[PDB]
Amino acid sequence: NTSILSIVYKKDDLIDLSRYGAKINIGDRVYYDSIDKNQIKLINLESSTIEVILKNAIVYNSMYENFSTSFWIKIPKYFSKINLNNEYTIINCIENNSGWKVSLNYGEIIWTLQDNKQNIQRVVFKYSQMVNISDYINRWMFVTITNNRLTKSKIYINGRLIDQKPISNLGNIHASNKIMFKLDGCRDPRRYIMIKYFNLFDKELNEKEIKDLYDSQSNPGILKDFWGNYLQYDKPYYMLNLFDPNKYVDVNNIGIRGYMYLKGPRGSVMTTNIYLNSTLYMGTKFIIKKYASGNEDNIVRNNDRVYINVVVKNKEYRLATNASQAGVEKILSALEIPDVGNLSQVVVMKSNKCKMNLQDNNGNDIGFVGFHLYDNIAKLVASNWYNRQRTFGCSWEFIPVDDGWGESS
Ligand SMILES: CC(=O)N[C@H]1[C@H](O[C@@H]2[C@H](O)[C@@H](O)[C@H](O[C@H]3[C@H](O)[C@@H](O)[C@H](O)O[C@@H]3CO)O[C@@H]2CO)O[C@H](CO)[C@H](O)[C@@H]1O[C@@H]1O[C@H](CO)[C@H](O)[C@H](O[C@]2(C(=O)O)C[C@H](O)[C@@H](NC(C)=O)[C@H]([C@H](O)[C@H](O)CO)O2)[C@H]1O
Repeated sequence: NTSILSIVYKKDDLIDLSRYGAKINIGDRVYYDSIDKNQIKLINLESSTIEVILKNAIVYNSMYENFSTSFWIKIPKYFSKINLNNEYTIINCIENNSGWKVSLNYGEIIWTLQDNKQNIQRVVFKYSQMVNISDYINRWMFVTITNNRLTKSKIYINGRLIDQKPISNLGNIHASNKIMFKLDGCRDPRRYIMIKYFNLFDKELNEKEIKDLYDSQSNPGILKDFWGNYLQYDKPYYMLNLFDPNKYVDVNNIGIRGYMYLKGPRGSVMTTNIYLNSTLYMGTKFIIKKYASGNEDNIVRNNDRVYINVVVKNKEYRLATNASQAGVEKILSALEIPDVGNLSQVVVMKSNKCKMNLQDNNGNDIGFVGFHLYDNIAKLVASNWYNRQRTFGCSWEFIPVDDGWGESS
């Protein structure tokens, strides 16, 4: 552990777990998420600040010493022309025109190094808002920036190297003893970010260190929604099939003689010059219902035994099948909840992206929920074929409505 700053939530506050015990000053307008307290929200106000004061012994002052930062960030969709050409600082460690900072702009994360003769290098991660389905817009990203003073500054996103710039021509970098987390210079009063697990390291992290940090901070026994938030019970979700992302779930008819299937194409949402995406708030909603989960919270965990409700014309039905139908593929139906009887409905949730393993009432696997083409109709099925087998039809995302995406529901 070469971490010299590691910030985490404790008791309505933030603490440094490092042996260097940074002082952390939090403003009056900083917010912790209700479900995951480590998710910090900063808004576009002067009091929405976190100031981290490093011990003098670890302040960065060197031409030669290698160093890295890591953090998680969730950046809501840019929906206004005032967001074009508005670079704003979010993480400042600049003192007397030397140091480092993280800034944002439309579709960008920017790393800046500035030496004590005001030579700069910027490394920029650009993501497009003109894409069908974005890996990045309003989705948690794991950011890692590494700096080797002889070679390159590198940006990783979700543990993968995205780009790099040579930095060997920079001289002495003397950063601040203060790290200010604050939206600085943002003209849009509605901009916010969410951030967690800010770390500093006194080396250039290697690819394995970065992959292990990614995995270790990911809460791997908790299932995630599309946005990367914790998956929850009693929260309506629009479904995305990762094999066929340009389709959405629909119900042909309710009852044991009906079926669910993937219908295409998705519509689009756009604002000229700002974004052009596939519509996410489409199709049959799924609601994850408590079965074997405990009373302690609404978080869906790996191996939780659940029921799945499906919403059809503002009424809830139960996802179920008759496992005794001929063939490995068990066509799924939307049943009246009272009328399920002895039909298979228990689902084991698995966290890989989200999988749903349908069970019979004896505790035996019926198989992962996916789809099967019956001529041109992609019917939802449970099939032990999936279980026996990178991207299959049994891989799903759950998309709840979110403030940061802004499409009409
Ligand atoms: C290709 C296929 O049909 N796979 C079936 C599998 O079929 C067996 C053989 O492999 C077939 O070649 C053979 O076809 C016969 C026809 O039935 C007959 O009418 C024709 O005239 O002659 C052929 C005889 O050679 O049939 C045999 C057995 O009958 O059988 C298994 C179960 O044993 C599955 O049904 C399998 O289809 C797969 O089913 C799963 C769910 O169980 C799933 O739907 C798979 O579909 C995806 C996926 O969800 O991951 C999604 C895509 O639709 C699919 N691509 C296609 C079909 O274009 C992909 C890929 O197939 C690949 O698996 C991953 O990319 O998978 C589905 O393939």
